[PDB]
Amino acid sequence: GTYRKRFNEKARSGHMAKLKELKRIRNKQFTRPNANAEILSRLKKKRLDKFIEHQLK
Amino acid sequence: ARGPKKHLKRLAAPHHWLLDKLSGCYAPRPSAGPHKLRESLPLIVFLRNRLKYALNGREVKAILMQRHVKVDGKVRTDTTYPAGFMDVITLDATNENFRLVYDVKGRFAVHRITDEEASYKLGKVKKVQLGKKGVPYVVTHDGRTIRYPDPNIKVNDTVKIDLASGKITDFIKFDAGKLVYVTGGRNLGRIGTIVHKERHDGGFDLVHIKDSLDNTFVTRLNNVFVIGEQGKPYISLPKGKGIK
Amino acid sequence: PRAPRTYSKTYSTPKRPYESSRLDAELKLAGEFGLKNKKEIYRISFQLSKIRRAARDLLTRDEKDPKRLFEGNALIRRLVRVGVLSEDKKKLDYVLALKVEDFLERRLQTQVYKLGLAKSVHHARVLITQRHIAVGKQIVNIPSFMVRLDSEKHIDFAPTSPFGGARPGRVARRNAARKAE
Amino acid sequence: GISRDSRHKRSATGAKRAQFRKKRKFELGRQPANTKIGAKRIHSVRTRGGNKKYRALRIETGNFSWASEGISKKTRIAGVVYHPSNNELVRTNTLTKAAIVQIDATPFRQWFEAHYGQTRAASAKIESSVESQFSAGRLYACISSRPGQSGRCDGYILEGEELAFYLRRL
RNA sequence: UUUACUUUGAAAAAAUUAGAGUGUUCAAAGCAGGCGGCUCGAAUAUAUUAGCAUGGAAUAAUAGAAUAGGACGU
RNA sequence: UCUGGUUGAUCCUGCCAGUUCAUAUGCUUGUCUCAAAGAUUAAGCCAUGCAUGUCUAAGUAUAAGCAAUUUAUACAGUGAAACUGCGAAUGGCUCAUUAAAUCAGUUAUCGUUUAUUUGAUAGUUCCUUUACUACAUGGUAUAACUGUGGUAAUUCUAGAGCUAAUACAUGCUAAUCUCGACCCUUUGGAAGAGAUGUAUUUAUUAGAAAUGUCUUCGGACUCUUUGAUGAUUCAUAAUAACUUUUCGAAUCGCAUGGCCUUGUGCUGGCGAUGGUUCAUUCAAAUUUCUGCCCUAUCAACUUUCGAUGGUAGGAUAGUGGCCUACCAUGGUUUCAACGGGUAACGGGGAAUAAGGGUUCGAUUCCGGAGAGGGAGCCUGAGAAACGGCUACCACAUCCAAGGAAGGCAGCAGGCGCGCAAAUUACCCAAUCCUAAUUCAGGGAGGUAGUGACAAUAAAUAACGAUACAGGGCCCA
Ligand SMILES: [Mg+2]
Ligand SMILES: [Mg+2]
Ligand SMILES: [Mg+2]
Ligand SMILES: [Mg+2]
Ligand SMILES: [Mg+2]
Ligand SMILES: [Mg+2]
Ligand SMILES: [Mg+2]
Ligand SMILES: [Mg+2]
Ligand SMILES: [Mg+2]
Ligand SMILES: [Mg+2]
Ligand SMILES: [Mg+2]
Ligand SMILES: [Mg+2]
Ligand SMILES: [Mg+2]
Ligand SMILES: [Mg+2]
Ligand SMILES: [Mg+2]
Ligand SMILES: [Mg+2]
Ligand SMILES: [Mg+2]
Ligand SMILES: [Mg+2]
Ligand SMILES: [Mg+2]
Ligand SMILES: [Mg+2]
Ligand SMILES: [Mg+2]
Repeated sequence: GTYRKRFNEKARSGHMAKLKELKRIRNKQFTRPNANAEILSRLKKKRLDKFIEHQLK
Repeated sequence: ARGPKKHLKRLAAPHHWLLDKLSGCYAPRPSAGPHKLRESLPLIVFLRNRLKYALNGREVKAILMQRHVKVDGKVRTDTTYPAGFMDVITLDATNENFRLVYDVKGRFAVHRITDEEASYKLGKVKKVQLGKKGVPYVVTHDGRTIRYPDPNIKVNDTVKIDLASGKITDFIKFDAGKLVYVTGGRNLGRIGTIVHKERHDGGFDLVHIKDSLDNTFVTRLNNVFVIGEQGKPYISLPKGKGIK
Repeated sequence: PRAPRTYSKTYSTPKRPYESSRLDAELKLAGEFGLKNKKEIYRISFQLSKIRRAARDLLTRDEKDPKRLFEGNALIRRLVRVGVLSEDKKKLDYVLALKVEDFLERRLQTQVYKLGLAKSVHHARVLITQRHIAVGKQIVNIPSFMVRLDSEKHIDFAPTSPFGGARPGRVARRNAARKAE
Repeated sequence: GISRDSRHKRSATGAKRAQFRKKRKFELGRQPANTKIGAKRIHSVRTRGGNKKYRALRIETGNFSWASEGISKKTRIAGVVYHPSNNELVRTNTLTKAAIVQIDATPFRQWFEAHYGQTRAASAKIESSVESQFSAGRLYACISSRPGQSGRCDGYILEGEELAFYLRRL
C-alpha cells in the first residue's frame, strides 16, 4: 500500500512528495532555510490517418 | 517509549507474587534497589498479600511511615522497596524476623528466623576487583560493595555479612560437595550438593546438583547459590528443605 | 485494562436434532424428570460426553501410566462423590457405561420427589423454586442442584418455610384474618 | 540535520530501504569544528547525559611531548605542513588529529641545554634530523589529541621511522 | 573422524489451553492454604524451527601413512 | 457429506431434488451473575468541558494575609503569591507507514550513555605582599510585591522602585605515614633521614639443599610482595606536563548533653538536602544466528549523487561509509537478487479439523510506530515530545483589518446523508503512579447509566374434590 489512493491527497501533499521520490529511485532501473532562526481520441486521429492515406492514394 | 517506564500491569507482573488478576489493573512496580525487578518482593506485597497485616496499600504506607519495618537492619519507608533473596525483614512491634527464601514451589516463603540468625546474611560474590587507590573489594548479589576482602574470596563464593557492620565474617568456596540453593530456572527453590561444574569457555557454565534423595539435575551457574557444607547450612531452611 | 474473565458454554446442539428417536427420547426424559426444555438435556449430554471422552482417552493409555492413574482416580472419585458411580464400580470401564439418566437422578428436583417431600417432579420443582427446601442448613432454590451422597440424607423443609415450622404464608393468614373478621 | 543512522543507506544487496521512523535524537551528529591557528576560542557543547565536550574553534598553543627525552612542554603551533586525509586541511591550516604541524623549538632547546649542559655527551646525542630541526628553529610534530572533542591540541615530536616517512612525504 | 539424523536436559513471560482441589445456595466463575506436630494440601503438563549442553550401534554423506614401496649415481 | 429418483434385477460412470462462522437486518425482551462496545482501506474534520501537577519539622515570607502570644525585638503558629527543586519522556489512544524492516526465540557490549534507588568512597601539614572575612563573601540580582502604562483582543506584557535562597557567582580555615641511631628492655621514649589530593588532555612506564644456627623449646635469625578473564593497550598504579576546567558542604530541622583554668570558652547527639568516583538497580542505543503472504508475462541489480572494502580524519554516548578526503572494484543474485502488490503493525493467541493442513489475530499482555502532512529544534538523565516550540502544505477560529490564536488516533460529545444507536454522568473509596510529599493530583483507574455482543442460573404455576358422557387411540 505504498501508492494506494488516499481519501484526501491534497491534505497530505508532503507525504505524496516522498512517494514520488521513492518511486524514482526504485524505478530508476527501468528508466535506464532554518526554521529555528531568530529572524526569518487516438482512434479518431488514426482513423484520420486512414482517410488521408486513402485520399492521397 | 521516550524514557523509563513507571507502571506495571498485573498480568505482566512476576508470577510468583500470586496477585489476583481481577483485583485491579496494576501491580506494585518495584523501585530501583538492591535486587532486580523480576527477582524481588516489594514490601507492599509482603506486608499485605503474605502477612496480611495491612488490608490495602494505604495501611502499608501507614505502617511504613511509623518506621516499624527494617530491611537488613535499616528502616525503609518506600512501599515498593525491592526486598529479595536472603534479605532479613524485622518487625520489632511484633517481635518478628523473616528471611526471604523461596520454597520448592518457587515462591518466596514466609520464613521466621531467630534474633540470632537475624544478625547476618549470605551474599554470593558477583565480582572481585580493585577500586581506586588499589583497594580491593567484592560486589555481592544484593549490590553491597565490601572493601578489603579476604584474598581467598573469588567469584561464585559466598560471604557471611554481619548486618550491623556490613563486614565479612566468614566465607564458603564454590567447590564440589558444597551445599547449594537454586535461585533461578525451573529448579528454583531446590537444595542439593554440587557434583560437577561443566565449564564452557565463552559460553554458560553448568552445574550438576544431587539432592538428598539422590536425584540429579543440571542448572546454569548463574542460578546457583552456595549456602553451606552438605549437612550443615549456614541459614535455617524452610519447610521441606528444598526437596522435590 | 483489567484482565479478562473466563466463561464457557455449558451445552451444545446435537448433531441431528430432528431424528424421531431423539425427539422421543427427549420427550420421555423431560416427562420423567420434569425438565423445562431441551437445553437442560443438551447440557447434561454435553457434560457426559466430556466425561466419557476423558475416560476413553485414559483407557487408551497403558495401565500403571502416571497420567492414567492420577486423572482416572480423580474422575472416579468425583463420579462416586456425586453419586452417579457406585462404590462397587470404581473403574473407568464403568465410567464408559454411564448414561444421562444417572445424572438426572441426582438432581435436587428428582431427590425431593423421591424422598417423599413432593407428590411429583413438578411439585418438587415448585417446592424448590419457592424456597421450601434446604440441604442441611442452606436453602437451595436451584432445581438442577446436584445432590451428593452425604447431602442426600440432609434434604428437608427449610426453617423459614411454612412447611418447615414457620408461620403460614400470606394466603393462609389472609384467609384466617378474613374468617375471624 | 546530521544523522548517523544506517537506515537511509542501501542494503548490502543493493536494495532501497523504506523509512522505518522519523529521525531520533540519539543518533545525531553536529557541525565539525574546523579548528584553526589563532587566539584561543573554545565553546562548550552539552552532549548526551549531562556530559560536556569542548569545541576548539581556534587554538595556537599545545602541550607537545618529546618521548625519547620523556618530557612535555607547552609550545606555540606555527602551522600545518601535512595532513594524510585531505590537502585542503593543510591549505586552510585546519588543526585535527594526525595533522603534521610545526612547533616552536625554544622550550625544548632550553630544557636540553639545562639538562645536558650542551648546545653525558653520549646521553646528549640525539638523532641528526631532530638536531637539524633544532638548528632551523621549528620541530615537526604530530597532533595526538582531537581538538574538536576535548578542546586541546596536544601532540608529540616526530622521531625515527615516522619522522623519516613524513620527511619523504613532504 | 565430522556432519545430518535421533535421545535426554535447560530455554521458550503471564493470561489463554489441558489437568488437580475447593457446596461461589447451583452454575459460568474466582481462589490457594487447614487442625492443634497432625507425615494433610495445583501432582502439574503443553509447545514446529533456530541457538545451547548431552547419550547414540543403524541410515545418508564425509574423511585414512587403510591391505604402499625398496632400484640407481661419477 | 448423506438421502430418493434414471432398470425386468444389480455394478460403475454421469444428471436431477433435498441436505457452524461473518455481515446486514426483522420481531420479542420479566429475574440473578457476568461481560463487551472498531471498521467508508475516512491515520477524514471537530463546537464545548475535563484529562498534570507537586510542600515535609527539615531550600526562600516584615503578604501593608489570617491567627495567636507570658501582647511580642532578627525570625519562629499557619500560610496565598512568586523564586528554587522535581515531574510533565509514565499513562491512555490508534494501526497510517513498514516485507529481513517490525517481531519471536537466541546472543554481544573486551563497543557506549544511564536522573533515580542501594552499597562504598574525598584530614592533601607547609609553601614570602600574614598588607589576612571564615564567629561565614558579593550583586557582578531578581521574582512575587508597590506604582505609572500600551493594546479590540490572548496563560501579551513595557518603563520605574524594592527584597531573599540549597537561584546565581565567589572563596578560606598545628595532620598523617615510613624507617629509625641512641638509650631503655617495655603498654617503650624519639635525635634525626624521608613521603604527601581529585577531575581534564596527551606522552611515557609497571601490570611477571636456611634440608642451617641458636633457643627458654615455644620462638627468632635471611627471602617472598599485586588481581581477574577463554581473551585485552583490563582493573589498578607511576612519571612529566597540560586545562577559558572540575570537585574537595559559606545549606536546613529537632534537641541542649560533656569538660573545665567560668569565658555568650572549648566540645558534642539524632536527622534533612547536597557532593567526587566506583559498583548496583531501573533503563537506553546498537548488536550475532534462524525464521515472513502473492508475483518470473519482474533476470539481472547496486555503483555518476556510497554501492562493497582499505587508510586517515570529522561527528557521535559510543562501534560502523555514519560523513568527508584519497585509494582499490568490489557487493547481491534461478538455493530467486532487484522491482511490483498487499483490504501487511509483529507476536502471545482464536476458529475449524481425525490427522496433516487452512483461515482469522485493529481489539484486555509484550514489542514497534504515529499524533492532519513533510522538516527542524529547546529543555532535560531521558523527547527529534506534539494536551513543548519554529517554519512550509492543507484546513480552520476571532478581529476594531493593525493583529492574535490552532491540532480529540485521551474521556465524554458532534459532523462526515436527507436515513439515525452508550453518559457532554459520580468519584479518587479500591488498583497503582507522580510530587518537596502518609495528606495534594490522576476522564490512569473505579462506580453507576445505556441497543438481547459473548456467557451463567432460572419464573410464567402446584396439589385436590365432585359431576356428566361413551367412545378414545395405533397401524394400513
Ligand atoms: Mg508510552
Ligand atoms: Mg534451568
Ligand atoms: Mg421467606
Ligand atoms: Mg427479587
Ligand atoms: Mg526538604
Ligand atoms: Mg516491497
Ligand atoms: Mg525523584
Ligand atoms: Mg548515592
Ligand atoms: Mg587503562
Ligand atoms: Mg575511523
Ligand atoms: Mg568519500
Ligand atoms: Mg495498512
Ligand atoms: Mg500496544
Ligand atoms: Mg512519538
Ligand atoms: Mg484526524
Ligand atoms: Mg525534567
Ligand atoms: Mg513533533
Ligand atoms: Mg490532544
Ligand atoms: Mg503526550
Ligand atoms: Mg473520543
Ligand atoms: Mg478509561
